[PDB]
Amino acid sequence: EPHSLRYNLTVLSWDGSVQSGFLTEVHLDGQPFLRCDRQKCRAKNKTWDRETRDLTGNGKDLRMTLAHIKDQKEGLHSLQEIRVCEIHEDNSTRSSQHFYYDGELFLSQNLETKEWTMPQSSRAQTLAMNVRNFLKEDAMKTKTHYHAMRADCLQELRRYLKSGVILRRTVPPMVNVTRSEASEGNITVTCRASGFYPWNITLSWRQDGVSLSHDTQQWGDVLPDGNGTYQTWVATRICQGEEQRFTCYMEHSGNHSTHPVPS
Amino acid sequence: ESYCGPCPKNWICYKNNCYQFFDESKNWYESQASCMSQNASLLKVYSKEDQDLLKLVKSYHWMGLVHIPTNGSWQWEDGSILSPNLLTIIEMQKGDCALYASSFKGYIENCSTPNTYICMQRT
Amino acid sequence: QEVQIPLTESYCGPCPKNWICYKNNCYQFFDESKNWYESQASCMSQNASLLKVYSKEDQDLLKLVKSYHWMGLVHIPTNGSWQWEDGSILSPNLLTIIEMQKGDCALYASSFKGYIENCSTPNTYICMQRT
Repeated sequence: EPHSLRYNLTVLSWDGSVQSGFLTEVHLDGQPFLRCDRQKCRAKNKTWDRETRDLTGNGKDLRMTLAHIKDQKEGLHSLQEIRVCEIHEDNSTRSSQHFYYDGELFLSQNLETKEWTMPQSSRAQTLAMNVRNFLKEDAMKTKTHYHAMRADCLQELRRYLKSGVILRRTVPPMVNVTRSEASEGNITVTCRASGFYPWNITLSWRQDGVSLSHDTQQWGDVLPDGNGTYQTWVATRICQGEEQRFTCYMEHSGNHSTHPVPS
Repeated sequence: ESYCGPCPKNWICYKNNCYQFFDESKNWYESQASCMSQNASLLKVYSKEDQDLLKLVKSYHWMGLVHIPTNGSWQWEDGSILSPNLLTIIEMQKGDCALYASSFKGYIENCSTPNTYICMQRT
Repeated sequence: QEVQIPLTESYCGPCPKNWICYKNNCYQFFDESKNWYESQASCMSQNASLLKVYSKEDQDLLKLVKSYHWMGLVHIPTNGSWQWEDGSILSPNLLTIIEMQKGDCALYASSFKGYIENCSTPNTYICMQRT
């Protein structure tokens, strides 16, 4: 997985009237990490210094953006700016800016390439025009504003990383094999893996060291097991006295382990 | 002139007008009071030429512009009518006060909404 | 001493015609985009120099400046550190420097930020003179 930093800023209108409030949800390596509103910023402590200033900037600037949309359709409307940056395993960066209206995308900018893009869709295109016109002409944004947006985001990500809030801690699974009892001289064997992070795991019964097809096997979903860990299971039906012919195989984070049936 | 018209010490001087910016968020009423408390008043825009560096102001700020509702139009605190062509007025929030925003915009806000403000005193 | 009355009003020290004066510094912003070198020349053409930030207190109006502008900050590879035109070291806590492009010049941006840019990229600039 790469490192994610994401900001989710949100403003509201009631019959064309932009409300004083706004709300930014900051996600660090995909986990909720900050919630700021106009007032102040709250983790899930005055190290929330620079973010109170920055994100109130965007909030104000985004109330102004919503005031230039001419939907007028009565009642409650949302507008959203979502900035995302990633640092990849390979040291190359990813970065984008998205606007949602009533929770639907209508404008993106890739910040690596600086290429805007819109849905083909009558409303989607008029919206995009409203906001791209406000960005070029009224707000008077230089190409350099988008380079900064890109750089601001990544230095922030690198700063959080450095601080040591992000732990890429592997939690290896607990494994257990079990058996369902004699019906017509047959047994179900169950392999269970639990309390494991990250999410990605391989788990498969084998007969004489060869994987069974996905079809002759029965599968748990990967469910949450608490604290940010997961659990799953795989199962197969076999004949009584073919037990030590079968083993459960598992890869998690370069740990390739094998558990036979309790005979 | 090498010297900028007489201003408070620790205030910004541009073409003999004096300015200060306040980070302490206040509703319009409290803001006007604050400005007058300092022998000033909320920003009045009278000239794109003499106030051209208002183009370089980030974000939005209380400004001395009000909507007398039976007047059906905008004027400054002192009673001066707004020059046409000076400001672009945008409906942001339902209210009878306006926020200054850069490239000579006025965004309409509720007067009871706390916000940063700019004081000016004319030479 | 604290009150603002017409008696306590001073004139703002000697500044070029039609410049900003704040706490005995003069400032002007130039919309005519130039590379850093041409910008430096322009400021010195006016017996001035590109913006130096020396104090959050005395230059607090820099907090309200929209967009990005050339300032007199340059790199030194042997020291791996930044300094001003006048050879002055950058005060360690004053600016947050962000690595935006490969270059040996920085753009001033609001909230006392410095964004690193290629010196050959045309950009708006701020001249400053000490009164």
